[PDB]
Amino acid sequence: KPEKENFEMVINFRRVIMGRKTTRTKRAIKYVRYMVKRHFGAEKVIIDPLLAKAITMNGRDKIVRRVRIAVKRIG
Amino acid sequence: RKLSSPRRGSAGLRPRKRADEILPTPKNWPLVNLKEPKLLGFIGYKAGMTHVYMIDDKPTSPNYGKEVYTPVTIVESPPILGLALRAYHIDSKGELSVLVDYWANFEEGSLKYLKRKITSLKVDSSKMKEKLDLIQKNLNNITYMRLLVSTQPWLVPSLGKKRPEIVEIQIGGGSIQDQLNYGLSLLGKQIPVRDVFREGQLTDIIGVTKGKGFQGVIKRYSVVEFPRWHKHRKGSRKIGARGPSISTPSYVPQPGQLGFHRRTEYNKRIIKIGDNVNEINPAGGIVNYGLVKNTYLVIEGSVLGSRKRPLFLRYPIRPSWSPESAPKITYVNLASQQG
Amino acid sequence: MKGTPSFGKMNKTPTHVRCRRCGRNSFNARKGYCAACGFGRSKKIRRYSWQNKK
Amino acid sequence: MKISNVESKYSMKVRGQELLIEEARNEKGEKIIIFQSLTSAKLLNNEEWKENTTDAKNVEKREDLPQDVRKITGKILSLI
RNA sequence: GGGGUUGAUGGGGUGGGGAUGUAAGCUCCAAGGUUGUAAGACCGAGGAGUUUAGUCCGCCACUCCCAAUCAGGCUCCCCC
RNA sequence: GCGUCUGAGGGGUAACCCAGGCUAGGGAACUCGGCAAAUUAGCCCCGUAACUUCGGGAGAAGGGGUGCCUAUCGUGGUUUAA
RNA sequence: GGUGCAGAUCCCGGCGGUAGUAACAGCGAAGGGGGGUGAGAAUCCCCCUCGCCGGAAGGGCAAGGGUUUCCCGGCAACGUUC
RNA sequence: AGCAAACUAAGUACCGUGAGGGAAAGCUGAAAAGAACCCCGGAAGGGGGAGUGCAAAGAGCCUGAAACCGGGUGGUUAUAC
Repeated sequence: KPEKENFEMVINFRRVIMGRKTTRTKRAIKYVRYMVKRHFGAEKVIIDPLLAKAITMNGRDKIVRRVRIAVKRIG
Repeated sequence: RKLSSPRRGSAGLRPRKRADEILPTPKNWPLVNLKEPKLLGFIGYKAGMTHVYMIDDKPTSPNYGKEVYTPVTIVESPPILGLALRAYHIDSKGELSVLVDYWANFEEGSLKYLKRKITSLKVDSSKMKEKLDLIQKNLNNITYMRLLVSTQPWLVPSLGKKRPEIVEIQIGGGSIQDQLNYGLSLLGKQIPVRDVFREGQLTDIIGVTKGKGFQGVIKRYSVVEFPRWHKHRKGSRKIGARGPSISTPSYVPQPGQLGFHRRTEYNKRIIKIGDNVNEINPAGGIVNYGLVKNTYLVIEGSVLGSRKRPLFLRYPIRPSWSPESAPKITYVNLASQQG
Repeated sequence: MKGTPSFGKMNKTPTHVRCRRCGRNSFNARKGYCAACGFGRSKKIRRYSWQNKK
Repeated sequence: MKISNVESKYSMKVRGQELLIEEARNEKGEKIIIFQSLTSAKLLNNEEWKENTTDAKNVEKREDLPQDVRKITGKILSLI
């Protein structure tokens, strides 16, 4: 049985930046789906807007280098 | 009217293609030069570089007997673990193929490091006896005698790898019978660079240069930007014509891969073989490499290739001058490569 | 300009409109005449020896 | 570092939007805030999940929030 | 080219070494002024301490906390 | 009012092209040609040649000040208003 | 006897290759998350947020088109994708 | 081809501000007997199976060539026209 954790994880938005300015914010949240499956076996990723919102207090091209996340990954 | 101009780009190295084995190999060897059995090169790694202060040793130097400043490259020298002995002879058709090999790690070497990359021998038929005396039977009719050795990068955390390379080195010395016995001893043990080298020697470099990806002709062969107006008109980064006619669209600058090549280097004289890591380690961890924690080779000038590449070394093929040992130093830069 | 814009100004009224006689939108208001139905200066119907190729 | 257990949960009503707040400490024991504002979310296979809210207490005035919680909310509450 | 639980490959964390140039708030001073009987408290562009700070670092080491799994394919049994 | 000037997603993003930004040092040697590109530029005050059709030339030329704040003061308008 | 064809840069109809190639960039817009509908959703709908325009992409008015207006139901093409 | 015109409208759609120019397009068998009915898909004279009928080339319906492309039959290839 998968560990139904109430876990908190720290992400590093290193790889996403340094490439195309015009794409970051989308790749940002798309990157979010990457580790979440990898570190939690996620079948489908449901993100509240706010925890997604803070990545873009910026619109297009400015993004915080890291952020904290909490997951109630139900079945 | 068709002024003089050297042919630009370098026609000497066509074709320009990328090597097929990350660790190259020499194709010749400098003569033994009237001496006793020992090896003629070494393996290592490109860790980093700095600048050093020394008294000039060149007796004919214009800077003789003074402190001058010179960039210097560091080469961590992990111990080498030999594998086997290879027999080369004038075979049928008068060629120099491998007569036979001589492997032995069942007597010593319970190391799975080799196993990571080769599913090597089992103890079932470790009967090299009939192989070894074959050399003895084929004694006096042998020409060359190399050596199978492997690197031990697992003793270097800087390179995060655990399956090693096994490569070759030809050994010259006194009589042939001596050389085989000399090699026979070296099997199954560990060998420092000091077992082959000493300070103040010359050394040769064959390796793989810093890769760069597909390149532009401007960069590949240093072709010239068209003057002024083309910085505004129709295109700038290309050659105009591509030959007088289809009569050999020739060796002319055309795009392609640059870097990661098998290349050459001449006239490299070592500086120091130290053993205190604190004497050489710069500030804050050497850039992109880590913290050297084995014996290291202090080589001046520039050494081709990217950081974290194995490098195979060699005695001078056409040495310019015979060097004496120990060009003593006066300063080592521990300052951060950053900043 | 001689190219497309020459076609630009072409939204105004047709210089030939529905003449009441021949059902052809070919009444030149500007000339006070139809060049198709002949109404305007001929009592007779406009007809020619060369309505077609012979 | 893993979250051990939850102790704090309030309810706040901002810009015509529901809002929950969660507080808990990890096994390293550092107190870190948890923002979560949605009650419905499509289950995979294949239903709807209702976020439970029975035990949450209702906050209606700003300073009623714990002081440390309040003094960090400013950088975020602007862009709800 | 590496790594893949027999692990330091990438994130986290801690230190290491760097770039900018000293975070907010607090206090003190402030060219004058606002008051206020006075006492006092109030505004103020700014200076100082609070502080080689705070933010950040496609660099390094230590640390198994998280992640290298599940899965699919192709194929050899020639030799006894 | 719009996310319809109506195709989109991946990526450490090679060359190259078109749009740009910036380049030490020399500063027209490039070049048919300083083409391009650059430099100046708002405003107030001071100050302004030869020549001439006496009207200009003439923002000729050139020089100086320009922020923020704490105060002020003057002038004028305006409200039934010398 | 309109009479036997390979062409006449023949005519007409069908289909080749270059080939799933060019293009679907360039004139300063840009979306993201959650939910709904429906077989099918980057493209449609609901919510929130965000960016852009903002002497015009806003507002009101012609000649012209002639139902291009609105309601209801649909998607084979028609829409540069769906 | 036969006058442009044999067809749901032909001087018709349409190209032109205009005098004007000017198209394309036939065949289900005799009788629709147009596949009831059962399974897939949402649907499509779509699939499958059954049925009508001498015959289904059954709506895109007489016969049905090549240029074409696909499956297969028979040979046959990476030292070479």
